[PDB]
Amino acid sequence: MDVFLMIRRHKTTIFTDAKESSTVFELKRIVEGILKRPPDEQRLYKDDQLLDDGKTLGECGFTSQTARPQAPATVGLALCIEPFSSPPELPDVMKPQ
Amino acid sequence: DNDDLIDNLKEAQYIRTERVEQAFRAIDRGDYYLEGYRDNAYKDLAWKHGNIHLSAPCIYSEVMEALKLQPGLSFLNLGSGTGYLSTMVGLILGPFGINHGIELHSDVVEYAKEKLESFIKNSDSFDKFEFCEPAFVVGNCLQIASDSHQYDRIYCGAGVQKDHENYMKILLKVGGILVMPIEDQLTQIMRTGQNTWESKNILAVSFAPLVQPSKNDNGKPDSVGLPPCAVRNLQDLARIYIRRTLRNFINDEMQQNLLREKIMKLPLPESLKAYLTYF
Amino acid sequence: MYVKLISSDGHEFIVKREHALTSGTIKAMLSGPNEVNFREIPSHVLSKVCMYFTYKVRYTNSSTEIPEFPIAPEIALELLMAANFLD
Amino acid sequence: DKMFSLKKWNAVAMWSWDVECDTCAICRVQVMDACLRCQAENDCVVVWGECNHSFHNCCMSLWVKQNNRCPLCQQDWVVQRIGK
Amino acid sequence: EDKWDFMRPIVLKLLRQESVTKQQWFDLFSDVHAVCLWDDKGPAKIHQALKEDILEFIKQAQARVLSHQDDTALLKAYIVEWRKFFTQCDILPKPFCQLEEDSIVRKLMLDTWNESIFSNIKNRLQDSAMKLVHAERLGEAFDSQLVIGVRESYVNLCSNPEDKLQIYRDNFEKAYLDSTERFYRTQAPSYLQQNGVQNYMKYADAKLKEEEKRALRYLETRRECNSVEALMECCVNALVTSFKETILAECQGMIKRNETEKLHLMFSLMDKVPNGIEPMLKDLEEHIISAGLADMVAAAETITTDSEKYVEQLLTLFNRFSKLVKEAFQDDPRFLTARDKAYKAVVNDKCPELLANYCDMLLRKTPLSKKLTSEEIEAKLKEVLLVLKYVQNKDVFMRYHKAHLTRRLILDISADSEIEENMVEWLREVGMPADYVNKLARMFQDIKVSEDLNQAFKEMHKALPADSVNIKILNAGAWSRSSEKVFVSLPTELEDLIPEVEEFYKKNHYGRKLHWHHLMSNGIITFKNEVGQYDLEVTTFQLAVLFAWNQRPREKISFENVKLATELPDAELRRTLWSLVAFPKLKRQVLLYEPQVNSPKDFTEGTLFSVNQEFSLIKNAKVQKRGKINLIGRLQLTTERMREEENEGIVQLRILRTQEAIIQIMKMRKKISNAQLQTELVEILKNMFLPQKKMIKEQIEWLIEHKYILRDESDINTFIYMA
Repeated sequence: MDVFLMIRRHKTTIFTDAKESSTVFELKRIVEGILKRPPDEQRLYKDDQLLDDGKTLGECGFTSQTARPQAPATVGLALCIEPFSSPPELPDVMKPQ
Repeated sequence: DNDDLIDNLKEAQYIRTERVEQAFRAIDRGDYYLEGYRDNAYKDLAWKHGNIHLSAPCIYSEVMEALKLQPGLSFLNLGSGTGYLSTMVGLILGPFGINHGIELHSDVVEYAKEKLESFIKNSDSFDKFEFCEPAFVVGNCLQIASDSHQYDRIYCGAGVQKDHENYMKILLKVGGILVMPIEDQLTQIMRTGQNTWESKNILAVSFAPLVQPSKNDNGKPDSVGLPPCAVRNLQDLARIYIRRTLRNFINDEMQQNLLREKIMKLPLPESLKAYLTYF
Repeated sequence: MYVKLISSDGHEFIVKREHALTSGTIKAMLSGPNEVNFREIPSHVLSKVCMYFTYKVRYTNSSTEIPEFPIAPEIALELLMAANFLD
Repeated sequence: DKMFSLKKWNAVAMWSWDVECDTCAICRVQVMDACLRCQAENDCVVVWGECNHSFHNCCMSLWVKQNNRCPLCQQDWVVQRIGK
Repeated sequence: EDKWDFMRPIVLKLLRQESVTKQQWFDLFSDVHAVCLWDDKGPAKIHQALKEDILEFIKQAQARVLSHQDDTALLKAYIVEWRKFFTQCDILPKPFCQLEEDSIVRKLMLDTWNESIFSNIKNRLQDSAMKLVHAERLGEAFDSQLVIGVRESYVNLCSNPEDKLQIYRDNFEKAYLDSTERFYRTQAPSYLQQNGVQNYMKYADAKLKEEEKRALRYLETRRECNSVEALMECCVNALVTSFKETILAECQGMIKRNETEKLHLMFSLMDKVPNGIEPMLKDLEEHIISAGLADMVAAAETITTDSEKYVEQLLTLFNRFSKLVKEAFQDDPRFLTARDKAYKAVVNDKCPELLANYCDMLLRKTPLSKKLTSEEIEAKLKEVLLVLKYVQNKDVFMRYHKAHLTRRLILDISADSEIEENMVEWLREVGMPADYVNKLARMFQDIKVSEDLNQAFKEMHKALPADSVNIKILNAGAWSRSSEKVFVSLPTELEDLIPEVEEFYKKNHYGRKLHWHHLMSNGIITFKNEVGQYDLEVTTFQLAVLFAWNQRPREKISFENVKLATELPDAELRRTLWSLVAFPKLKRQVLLYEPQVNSPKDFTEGTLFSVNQEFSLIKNAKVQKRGKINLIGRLQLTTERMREEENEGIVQLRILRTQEAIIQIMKMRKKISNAQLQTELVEILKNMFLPQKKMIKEQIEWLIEHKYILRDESDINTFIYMA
């Protein structure tokens, strides 16, 4: 089974996938292809770590378990991510909370 | 009555455990037995009539004991019959089980669907469990499609012929359990490796030997094939989580669900279906 | 070959068509006069919807085992109501 | 070079099957004369069969349907001719 | 819960193919679900409002459709409008889903379209198009599409899946059939009484082909269709059957004149009419039967002796009518059966015995065979076997055939040996039993045995010198075929030889009992006169007379004295002396007599005879000094008398063979009623002889009377066979 992964940037997110044996640069190229976005002062960061310009395999912290279909492994893409809208829902009486 | 015989079986340690205890009480004997009599399911006797060969009494007690039925595993019933035991196992396994059965006579299958609809629409225990509804196919016990995936728990609903023994061993997933009255002798089998198996006896039982296929020049042999495994859709999943939440609250408070499910801020068709499963 | 899904928060998700086209309504859209602005679907619900789709597309070939799919009670009602609108 | 004698003598004659030419088993006349089978055992018109035996067709001309035999011997007649 | 503010605008934008923004197309998905959930009576009202909207659009559509007065414009309008409507039919069931292909709104659309725009205008729609077809039959090449479109529309309106053949069948095909029938029925009179049967047939066939072409072009041939069969049937009813009674009028004229080409149209057109074929078969049969009988019946009796003309006329009739049937009717089995029945009705009227006579004229030393080679003779015999293959009385041939074969092979008067041998294969081709077929081989083997016996006698006895001795020893049936065993005195050269021959064949060949027939014997003897020497080749009786005259040519011997000398009866001596004194077409007479006679009967006992001193061979009207004269001729053959006796035999066979048929039935039918026996005889008798029942009844009675057939004691109408 491949690995479900989700990347962020501002108000646009990507679902994507790869192998454990892949490098970071492959992810950079998938992103640059899907978004047609050349690296004008933008790279790939893990939970906000530069990863320099990529082309590495030793620092893959996206092990398979953390990149599941039920749950993504998150990539941290001047950075600013707009989060979602937090659930405007309450216990609603029927759920004594 | 059902509780009388359930207590007797616990007395003879034919039930013993709590999970099997709950399953047995949930389902009333005679419900699944023919319309004319509705008396003798409560007795250890022969329940062979017409094409029906069920064994709710201590026979099925022993079988349920031999099979562990922890939640989340997969159970395959060869010779399902009227679906009595498929129903009981469904009570235990939980939503994310895989519950399939195979049978030779189509009229009995229509009967089994009638009985399931009866149970869902009239029983009291349904909304006390995360039931697993069994699915059925028609075919012979020896002609399962050749590419099946595998199954963790395998049961033979009738006498098993020695010269097909291994034909079933190949079906069992690495580590599973198989229960069968081979030569009318009840036994457990465990796949301890890729090409190794081990076995133990249980009890000397009485069963009718199965009927072997005789079709030729056709795609019957090892072709039947169990229902496809599919990943269900979101309404069923969400329904289950909501029912979990409410039952948990009610357990805390005990230290009726229908009333709670009706005050939820939902469209009326959603009230009926998404929770009530239409009563 | 990528159909974007945009919620009513101005929010965006990327999903390819073979993954996306596993519901009747999404076929119906684009089967008649990509992008898909779901007016009555907030952002946070849509994220979980996409994950369910990709999970099913992956587990269609399931062998015998079944994993569990966590849904939190804070958004469960709204997933129930936004679920039948797509299938 | 035959000139004067009967060089083209058509000596017409016929032979009838028998064991010997000294006695007659179906007649009481000379062997070289007509058969007496049609008179003593009741003219003698002799006809041949495929079995190489003589017979008389005095009545068989219309009775051969049920009398297909050779009275002059002990064998049945095999039809060869039906005309004159 | 009032979303009927944007939905009416967007629906009426969808229907008329007005531009739709994507945003609206998305929003309509959400709003309908919104209403169906938060309510209790959305499901019952969304589609009622929808029905109102569609119906308003459709009313506008009828206004526009009828706004045109021209037929082509009206058709094109209905076509385009239905076209856009159907294109959008699939475009607005997507929303409105699950309110009850199988969609609700599609069913609403098609039912409303028909109940509000079709039924009303329809009265016009299917009319104008049909008129165009009529114009096409008048030479107006109108655009076929103008009709084709209407077709494709009807089949679609049938939303019913379990029965779609409702609109197209009900409201289109009937119009085409009615218009075709009207056109052809009212156009037929232009030729029904304006030209003949041949031209009318040509016109009808051409119109049938043209309307078939139109049928495939315009009528729907989807599957069950059956469209072509009804249009073709109505066309045939209008064009062919309406004139069939007059078409059959010229059938006899065509058949009589052997106009096979004209019969092509006649047969081809009347093969389509179920009851138009029998008249032509009957005409052919009766024409053939009458044409044959009117001459053959008279010829069968007036011919008498001229078999050649009878056989040739039969062959000419057979060939002519066979050619007529082969050409006119394309060798159709029904007309071949008619030809066979007609031939049987002619050749069976009573016995073609003359056919056998013809074979004799083709197998004997006669002028017919002398001018023909063996291959030509075989080709002619092919005609005889062809004739024999038809007549029911087949066995009448064999009587005369075997009589002639016996007289040819026994008298050594055969034209050729190989042509005689070919009769074996001829009879095998005819289908006769081998018992008769192998008679030729048996006779030839007997002749070889005769030659061997003669050589054996010659090698031992050497009266007549052995070199000139030719003794015939053949089977008994070869020569002893008559009771007139007349014996005559013989010359010294033969009287001193016969005893030795008899002794040799009695002792050296035990069993073979030799028997002499002086009537059929002959020989050559040298004689001399006062004008020259000669040789006479004459029968044994003439030989005895001229031997008695040899030692006293110049003397006078009375009739009784000659009788005593030759020991001959009255008739034989009379015929011999008539052949010696008044030989037909003979320049010189062997013997002279005093009295004047008109025939042999006028000879008296006291009539004196003498040897003609001037008799000799005559060549170029000159007397020769030496030469051979043959004066046997018919003396050693037979006379019209044979035709009588043979005829009697034929009659006998007409009984015997028939009786044999009966027996052959009873040997295969151990117990059967009289009717079953008669029915079996119908097929059995065709091989040997098939007389009328007037004689079969008496023959069966004779068979039972002679204790040959058994009758049920309690049932006189059941015959039983035993053993």
